[PDB]
Amino acid sequence: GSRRYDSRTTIFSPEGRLYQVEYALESISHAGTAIGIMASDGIVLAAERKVTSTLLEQDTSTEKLYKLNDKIAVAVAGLTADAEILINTARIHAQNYLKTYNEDIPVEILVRRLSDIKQGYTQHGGLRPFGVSFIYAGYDDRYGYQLYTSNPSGNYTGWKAISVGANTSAAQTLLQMDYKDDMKVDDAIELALKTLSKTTDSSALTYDRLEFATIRKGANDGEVYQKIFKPQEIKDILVKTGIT
Amino acid sequence: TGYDLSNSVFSPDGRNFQVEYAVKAVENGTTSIGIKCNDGVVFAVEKLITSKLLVPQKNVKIQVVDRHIGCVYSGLIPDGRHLVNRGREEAASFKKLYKTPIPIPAFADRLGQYVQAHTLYNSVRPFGVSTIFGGVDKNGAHLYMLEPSGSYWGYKGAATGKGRQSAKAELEKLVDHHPEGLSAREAVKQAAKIIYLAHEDNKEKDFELEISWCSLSETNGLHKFVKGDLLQEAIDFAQKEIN
Amino acid sequence: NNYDGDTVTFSPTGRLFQVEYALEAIKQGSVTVGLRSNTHAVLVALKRNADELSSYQKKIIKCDEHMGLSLAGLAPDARVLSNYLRQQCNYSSLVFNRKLAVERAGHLLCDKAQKNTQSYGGRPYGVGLLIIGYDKSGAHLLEFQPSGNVTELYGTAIGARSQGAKTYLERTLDTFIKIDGNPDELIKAGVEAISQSLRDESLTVDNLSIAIVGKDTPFTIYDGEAVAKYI
Amino acid sequence: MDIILGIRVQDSVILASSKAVTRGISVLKDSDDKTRQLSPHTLMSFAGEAGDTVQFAEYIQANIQLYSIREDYELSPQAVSSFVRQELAKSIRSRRPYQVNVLIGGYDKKKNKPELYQIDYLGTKVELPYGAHGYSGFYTFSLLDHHYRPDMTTEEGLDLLKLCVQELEKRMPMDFKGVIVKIVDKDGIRQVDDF
Amino acid sequence: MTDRYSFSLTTFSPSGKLGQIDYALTAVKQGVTSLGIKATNGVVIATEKKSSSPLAMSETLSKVSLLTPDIGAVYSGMGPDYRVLVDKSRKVAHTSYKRIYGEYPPTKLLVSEVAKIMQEATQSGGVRPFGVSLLIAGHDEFNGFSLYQVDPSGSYFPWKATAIGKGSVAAKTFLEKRWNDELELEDAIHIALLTLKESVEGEFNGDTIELAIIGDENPDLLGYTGIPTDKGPRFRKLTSQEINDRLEAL
Amino acid sequence: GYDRALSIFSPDGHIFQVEYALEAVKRGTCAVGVKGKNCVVLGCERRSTLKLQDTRITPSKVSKIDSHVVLSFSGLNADSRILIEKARVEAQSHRLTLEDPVTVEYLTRYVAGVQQRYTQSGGVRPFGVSTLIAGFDPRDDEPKLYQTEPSGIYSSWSAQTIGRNSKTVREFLEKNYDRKEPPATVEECVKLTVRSLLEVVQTGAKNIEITVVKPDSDIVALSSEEINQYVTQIEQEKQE
Amino acid sequence: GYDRHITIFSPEGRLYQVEYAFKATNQTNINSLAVRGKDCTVVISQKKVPDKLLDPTTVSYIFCISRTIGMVVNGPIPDARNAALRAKAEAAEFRYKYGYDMPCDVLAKRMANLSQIYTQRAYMRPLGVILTFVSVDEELGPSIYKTDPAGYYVGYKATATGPKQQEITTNLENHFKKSKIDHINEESWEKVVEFAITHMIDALGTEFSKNDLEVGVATKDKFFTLSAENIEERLVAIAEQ
Amino acid sequence: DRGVSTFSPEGRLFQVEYSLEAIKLGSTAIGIATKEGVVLGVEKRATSPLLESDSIEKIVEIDRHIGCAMSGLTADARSMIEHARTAAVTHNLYYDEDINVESLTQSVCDLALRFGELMSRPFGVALLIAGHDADDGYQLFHAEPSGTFYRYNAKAIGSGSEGAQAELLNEWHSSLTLKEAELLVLKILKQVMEEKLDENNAQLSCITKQDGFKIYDNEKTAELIKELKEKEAAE
Amino acid sequence: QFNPYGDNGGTILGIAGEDFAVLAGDTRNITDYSINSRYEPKVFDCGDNIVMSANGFAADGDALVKRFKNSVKWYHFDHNDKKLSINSAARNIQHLLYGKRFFPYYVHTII
Ligand SMILES: [Cl-]
Ligand SMILES: [Mg+2]
Repeated sequence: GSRRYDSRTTIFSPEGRLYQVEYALESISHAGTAIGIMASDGIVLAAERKVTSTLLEQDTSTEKLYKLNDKIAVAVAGLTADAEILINTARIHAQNYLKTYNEDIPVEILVRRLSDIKQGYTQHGGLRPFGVSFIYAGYDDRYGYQLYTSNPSGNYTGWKAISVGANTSAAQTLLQMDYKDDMKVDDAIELALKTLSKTTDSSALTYDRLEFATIRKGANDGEVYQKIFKPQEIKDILVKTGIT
Repeated sequence: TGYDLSNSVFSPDGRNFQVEYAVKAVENGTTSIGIKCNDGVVFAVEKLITSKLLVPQKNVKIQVVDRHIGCVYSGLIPDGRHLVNRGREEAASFKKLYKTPIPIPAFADRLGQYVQAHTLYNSVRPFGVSTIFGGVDKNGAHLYMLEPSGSYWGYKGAATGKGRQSAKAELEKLVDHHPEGLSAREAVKQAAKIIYLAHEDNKEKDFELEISWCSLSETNGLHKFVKGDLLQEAIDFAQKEIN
Repeated sequence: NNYDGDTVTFSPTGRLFQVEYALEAIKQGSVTVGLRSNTHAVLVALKRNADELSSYQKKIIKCDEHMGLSLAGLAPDARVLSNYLRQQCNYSSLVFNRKLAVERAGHLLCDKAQKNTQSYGGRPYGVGLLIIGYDKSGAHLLEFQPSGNVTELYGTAIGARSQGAKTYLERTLDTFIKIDGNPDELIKAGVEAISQSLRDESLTVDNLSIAIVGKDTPFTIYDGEAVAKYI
Repeated sequence: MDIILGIRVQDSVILASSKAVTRGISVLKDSDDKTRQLSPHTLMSFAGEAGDTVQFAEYIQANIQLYSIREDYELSPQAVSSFVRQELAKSIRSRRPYQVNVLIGGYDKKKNKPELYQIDYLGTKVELPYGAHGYSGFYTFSLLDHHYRPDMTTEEGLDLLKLCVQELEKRMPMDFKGVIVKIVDKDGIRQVDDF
Repeated sequence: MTDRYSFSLTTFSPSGKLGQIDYALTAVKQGVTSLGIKATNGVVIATEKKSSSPLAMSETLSKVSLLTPDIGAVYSGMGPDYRVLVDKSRKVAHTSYKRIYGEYPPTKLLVSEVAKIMQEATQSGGVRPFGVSLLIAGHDEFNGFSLYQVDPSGSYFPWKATAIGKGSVAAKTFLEKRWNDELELEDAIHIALLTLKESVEGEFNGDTIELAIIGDENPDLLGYTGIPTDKGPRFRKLTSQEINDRLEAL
Repeated sequence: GYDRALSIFSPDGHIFQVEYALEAVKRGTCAVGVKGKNCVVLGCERRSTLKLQDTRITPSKVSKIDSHVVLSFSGLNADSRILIEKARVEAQSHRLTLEDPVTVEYLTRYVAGVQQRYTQSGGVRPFGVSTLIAGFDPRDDEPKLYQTEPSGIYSSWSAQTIGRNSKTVREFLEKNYDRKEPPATVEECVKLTVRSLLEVVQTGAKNIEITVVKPDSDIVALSSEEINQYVTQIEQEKQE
Repeated sequence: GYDRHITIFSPEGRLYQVEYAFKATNQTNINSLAVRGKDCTVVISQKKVPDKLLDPTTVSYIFCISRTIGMVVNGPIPDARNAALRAKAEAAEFRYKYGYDMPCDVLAKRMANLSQIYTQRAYMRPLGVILTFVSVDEELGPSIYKTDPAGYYVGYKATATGPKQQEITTNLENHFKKSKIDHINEESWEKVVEFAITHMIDALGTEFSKNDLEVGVATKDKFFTLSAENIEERLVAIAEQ
Repeated sequence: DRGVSTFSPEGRLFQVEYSLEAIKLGSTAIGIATKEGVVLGVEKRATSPLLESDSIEKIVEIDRHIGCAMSGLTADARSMIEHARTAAVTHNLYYDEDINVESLTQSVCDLALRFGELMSRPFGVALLIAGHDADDGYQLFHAEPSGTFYRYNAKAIGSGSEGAQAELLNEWHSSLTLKEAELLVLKILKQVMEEKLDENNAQLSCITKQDGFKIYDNEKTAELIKELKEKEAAE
Repeated sequence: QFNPYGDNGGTILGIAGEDFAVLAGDTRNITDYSINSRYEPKVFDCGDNIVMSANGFAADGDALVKRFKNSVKWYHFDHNDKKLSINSAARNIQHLLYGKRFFPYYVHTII
């Protein structure tokens, strides 16, 4: 019968590893680098677009950075199509929580549920896992500003600063060097860009090959604002830090 | 390669090797025939007497569908029974909805589509039988032969099993020598002869003859078994011809 | 070789190897004999034990007051099939107030075994059965094989070294068929038949298993001291 | 079941609930506690159809306790009330709806404010300074309209509550065998033993 | 019986590649060239009509398809896969949008729904990926004109102009030289015909070329009058005659 | 539905998928459980290749199943969440029907049953997780410590360890733990647990987690400085 | 190499099972041809009855799908009949649901979509057949639409199918180059059938008796097949010219 | 790979035969049937000295008149015991009587072959089911994952089974007392066990008509161990 | 509206002795004021020395007896031809009756 053609996606290796999860991570390591940095007064999300063409429409484009609700955003690394499936699920889960409790969903709860979905694809169903790694950047009134990451294994962890995708080894070393706890948002913006500028496989880092976003309490009095940077705004912030 | 390991897989020729392998099982089985006649059809089959311990006349192989259709087959006997069980369900639902008994061509396609369906998936095995069947309906007499692939045609005479070539040759002579037609009672006698002649290809064990028939005049359009005096008369006719 | 992975696959010569391997399980099983006259039908079964401390595996099963079988091969498969026969015999009684014909019993077993040989996932039954019974057309004996093939016989035997008993019955055919109105003599012929399949071992009191059905005799099984008469 | 009251004061929420359990012409019990603790700072009283009341209360209790263990965090009274309302809102269009009315009294530790929610079996939620279910309201609401002040103490709230029970004991047809009173505040939930 | 293939036929290889998606893209590479160019006041999509036989009527086979009155689609790769995608794309525009909001979906969202369908064929049980890349041109009130590409993986990207299929590499280079942000629709049609002549080998006329635009509203193509807000479809398929007129002043 | 029998017997009588799940446990960070006279202590390793972590929000290694029972683990982290969730739900369900919190033996038996079900169910792989379940039964002062593993077998332990280099720390506990006289106090039990982890860990900084469970739902997690004091005390006594 | 057993992509972007289904098409060794007149659409096919024991009346590869639509198949008869039965059911359901007779081209698309599904879904194999649908459509007039195992379909001015299809194709191509039109400029269907047989004789280079051919004719409001004597009458007309 | 319910060329189910190998790796379990009762005894086999041996539950009650001992992948036995207990209690509910030991065993063995592509694989554990009923008296059954069960006068399963079975062959007779049977299980267990036999690493149990199924205490077993050593030294 | 029940009348009587037991019943079957049969037995030998009657609505009574007779048959198959005790039969019948608690057998049963 059909047994002949089954890849058996949800099994262990003799070493005790999940083949498909390991290979999905190998896929993600070729995707454009995404960096998250958490400051005391906000969070920065920076991401490098995958080898851009000059005729690509840049302003009306969304590849790396997505909005989950008003308080939470994600940076993507891997298959975009796979990520969008998970993003719409996450968006729905957030609205279910709000409908049930009349309160915005705590960041970790959203992250756990999305990570639990990925876990399921590694243990049962016989389907391939989602070839996606997220950086979650969000705020709630319990823990304040929070950075998380999840990967195809369904395992998630919290971070002060973190990178996913390509050159994470080199990127993580640079972040570990210059990061400190009393850091401000504007400093974190500069660190994020400087790190990408050194770890990039491109010749020079330009505005058209970047997506950028901040989550500050920079609105008026005790409330959070999400800023998905426009092309011209990335151009200005790149000049202001002296990269171009 | 490996194209022959799974059912429903096309080979580079455009062939389904699993179906061709099922045909080999049919070729291995005992001989069975079908003869179309003036106003009906006649069926006959070779029953190998494996042992003295087999009860004569009590291992019946020819099967009836509805009250007007006869079915006989060569190959895997259980597979044939499964096909007839389906045939009986198909014929029952036709009569249920449309009142009239199922026509033979209509019935032929019902089996055809069912057998063909068992060549579409790797989760099922093709049928290991060629089935000779037919009967009498509103449009007269019809004889059919169905194969593992789902392929079937109408026939003047039909044969399958280990002695199919011997039987086919003998059938072709009847078609040539009787262009105007063969009678029902004649066809019963000829059927006996052809089974006896086809037994030469399976002559280690001696055998038991079994005949059935549908005829508008002789059996009133219904399927019946040939027994008693009419059976012995046909056996004697066959015995006289081999010598 | 490459065509014995499952039952859904034919070999290049048109063979079903999984069905043939199931047939092989019967040959490993202990011998059992069946024979009938015109008035009665008898089952004789050599039971097998694990060792001297163990009991002897029961070979004969009752299906109705007028029908029952003996098994050879996988016993759990015989339990599944005998249970199905019990239900079918019972359906015939409750719905139609009619004792199930022994011939129809065979037809039903054939069709049940067949479905397992044409579908992916499942497997063939790994047991052979000898069904005896007395119905409206007198005494009957059937031989079931898990290929689906069912055969009505005067006498037969299945299991290891069954060829010895089968040859004896083939010689004795004319004698035992006319043992009418005499249960003990028909059993004696069956006990003598199964004896032709014995090697090194002989028939003891907790080794032999006999069953009988007939004109004025319900299907009843004899074990223990009740079979001491026939040794 | 029958009488359940609630009063929100300056620093606490007070719930009064009748002790009688009647079936037919017999008072089967006169010491029944018609409430469940959902979390350390959230209490729910209930009244309605026999069986349904306790089954529903305990079902909600289990769910809130499960949440507490999972997140290692207490849900706000507002959040619990919204969860309860949705469960009743589902129920009303079910094959057999829960016929249970509830009051949810809780102290929000983040806001440092007491909160009282009244929810009927249809899933109709309202936040109130004082609340009641059943025929009780027909006496107590007008009484509290007159005597209630928003800046009252817990002791003043208990005297205000005594005034309600006295009126109910005077004008209600049925003997409800007094009430069990419980206070919800910053320090949690405690029962007044002498009322 | 029954679909026993409940497991993924597309899986990650040790190198991290998704084989079937890569192979699907290879099938797209073999396919005939198609392209799309975005202008200031419109969008153009075009492709060659590769005829299987001269006896075959190439008019009956439509490579450029209307999805909504303001959205059109063209492809490169396997035609049958494209045909069913158009059927599913048209239906999803109604079920998941128009029947809810009483209006047609914007280009980006319809594209998103098509991408979802193609992604599921990459992960669901017992199926292979679609062997096509789509170019979807469209207009909507709040986003204006837009052009999108959709790949077998389910990934989609917005383009100012692009090409896919056989001679896409050369065609994209040609478009980079000619494209500017001040192009009028007629100029974009002119460039589309120039770009396509490079990839086409045999006959080059209105009968072998299929070309459609997303431009101004067409009241004459609406089919009725009386409702002022309803002004007609922006999608228009250029006729065989209309193409030949522009090939003279080429 | 996906039906494939992934966990199956091999010619030598082994279920490789269950045995390979044990390898995943062997890869996981070390976890240790030691029970004293009036308490149980759960110690856990945290690998130090991860700096720039946020320990406030990062999932803790020891999880509360109820107010009186805790669960630590070694192996796949994502898998452990599924077992913990199920256990937490069953804990509340038991309170609802029996009107009494679960015993530690019952909760262990449930979790072990779930793990077993995944070793002979179609379409699923076994949990790559072994657990240490500890606590005190309702109205009982006798300490309880149980272990589970992917196969589904479970048992009670005076002291036990699981995870990477667990055979080294088990060797330590086997000679250092006296059955006749278990750690009489909380301090003694915590020290023995920290000592055992110091055989394997590396540094006693932010690598060791300690959780102490006492009778009547008295559970508390130790902070960095509190644990560091044990590390400082043990090293000074060692230099002798 | 299991990518050649089921319908998934090979490294070079090919579906080998679909390609091998195309080769099953010619397993019967029969050639078919279809042309359009002014008022009609004619389809002809070779009829080969090798066995003497066969009932020749039951040997047919032309099917009456609906009253208006006819279908000829190139491929094995089991798959041919499978496709025919489904097409009949689809045409009937269409009429019931939408209140008018299913057009030839719409049925072709529907059957092509079904064929496409078999190329994408693994458990279903492709049918090893090429379906040629013919009718006189009430909107589009004389119509020929053809389907294959790949799920491809297109309309035709005329067409041919089988082992010697290419010889027949070019023969027809050269005629339409000469006539300068899309169809057979002829009034009666009888002479359009005569054209079809004549040009098949020229292309294949063989002569035909009455039992060597099989003819289907589509006119307005009915499709019908010709008997042996109807063909014989037609063969006599060709010979006497 | 290959089907789960596949036959070998010798006519045996691969998976069933492989599960029998798993049972051979399991700890020893012995049962002896007498006219005064049926005795069940097992090797506990603790993997480490820190493991509290009294938590090793390899002898188990099904009903008051039926007991059970196991050997092999013991985790697999939990659902078998659960089914047995339910079957026993359910029969009592439907028929107001104790259920026959044979009928109970048959019900358990029906689960055995309910695997394929139902559960994914056979059970990897063998059971010794001992009990008493009014009809057939004291009985001992050996239930395998093949779905087959044999009644035994005495039986050993596990790693030391073939050596212990040969010993039981010589020692068993139809006039054994309960006390004699208790010592005989201890004697044979001590012979096949790796580590030295004592009250902590071995467990005894019995089922009698009068008192029903009882697992022995570590104090009671210890005295039987001491009584056994003295009797062997006495000649 | 369709009424699924009817009253077939009749009456039955059971008495127990020291070493015996009787179960009697009249042989008349009726509907309304008509007689259907003057001899239609409703006390049956069900095997294992158990006699049984289900009086009231005959269709339900015959169905129940039929089911219990069948229950006795399967008790033998499943439990090695063991004799069904009168107390065990009673409990089995309770489950037959209660299985239709929400669409009852309109009968008074005596064994
Ligand atoms: Cl369709
Ligand atoms: Mg209200």
